[PDB]
Amino acid sequence: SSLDLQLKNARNLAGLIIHDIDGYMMKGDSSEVDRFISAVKSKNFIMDLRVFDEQAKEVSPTPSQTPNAKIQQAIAAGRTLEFKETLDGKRTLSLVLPFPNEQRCQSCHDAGAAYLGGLLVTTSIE
Amino acid sequence: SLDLQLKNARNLAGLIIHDIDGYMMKGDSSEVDRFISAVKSKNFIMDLRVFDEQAKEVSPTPSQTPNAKIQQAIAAGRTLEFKETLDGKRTLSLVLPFPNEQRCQSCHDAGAAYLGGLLVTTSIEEGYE
Ligand code: HEM
Ligand code: HEM
Repeated sequence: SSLDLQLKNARNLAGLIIHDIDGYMMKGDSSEVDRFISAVKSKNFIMDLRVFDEQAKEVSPTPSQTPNAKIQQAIAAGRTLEFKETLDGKRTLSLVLPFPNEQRCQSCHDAGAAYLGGLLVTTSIE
Repeated sequence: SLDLQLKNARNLAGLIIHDIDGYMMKGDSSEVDRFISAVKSKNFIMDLRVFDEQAKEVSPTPSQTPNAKIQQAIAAGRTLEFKETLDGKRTLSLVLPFPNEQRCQSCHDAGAAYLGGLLVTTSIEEGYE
């Protein structure tokens, strides 16, 4: 179970990476390919990653009791938001999106929720 | 292009949500913090290499020596995956051929079915510890 999950996640990661690089291949510029590879392996590929509960309050990695406005909006509107920020001197893109409350989640979650929380991920675009 | 970066970022977010969905349905909600550390670590993308139609690496380390795995992926037109212990961790390396899709054909003559290959290595140690 734990291994299958790890394997599934790994295969999806590979799918993501080739789809990502396909966009760079479309440029017909080797320079762009080299830079992408360096960027995805770097520590700034995923500079931040936080998961929030339905109340827009962070749960992982650092539990908080203060709601995150962007998450609040993403959940309320049920849409993905994105905004630029300069973090530790780097230009980045942050995405905030809600977790759809699929029927299968009802076993442990409120079946009536539209969304079960949010995710915030920040990646460098330097 | 910012739009390309955004599209890619969007799919990254999608992967993460799909990954966490897995931990949840498997009853492993408590492993999310560990998942996050792993995703931000240098072990997420442990290696990434691109090869041409002759299975020779073009980036980031140009080589004239063919990669047997890539070679088979391209010749067979299929994705190969193998477990390997690297950098002190149990990992999964996936070898994928680049299909010459319609959009690609605007430059690559449709004669070739695949244009090369990609190797990606990620840690799967979390699956054991
Ligand atoms: C694909 C359906 C599901 C989705 C989208 C989902 C989503 C979420 C989200 C976004 C959170 C809040 C943030 C976090 O704790 O990291 C959460 C918390 C939680 N989920 Fe789920 N979940 C799903 C299925 C499940 C299932 C089936 C279980 C029961 C086996 C479960 C048990 C929990 C628990 C125990 C928490 C509390 C975690 C904590 O605060 O420490 N979830 N879930
Ligand atoms: C998603 C569709 C595409 C894929 C999958 C693709 C794949 C590849 C692969 C695997 C290589 C050899 C490895 C490498 O040099 O990195 C390559 C080289 C190349 N491709 Fe593409 N390609 C695509 C679209 C395009 C387009 C649309 C153009 C023209 C605008 C193009 C122009 C080139 C050029 C010029 C090279 C030679 C190396 C260089 O970039 O200087 N490719 N392509």
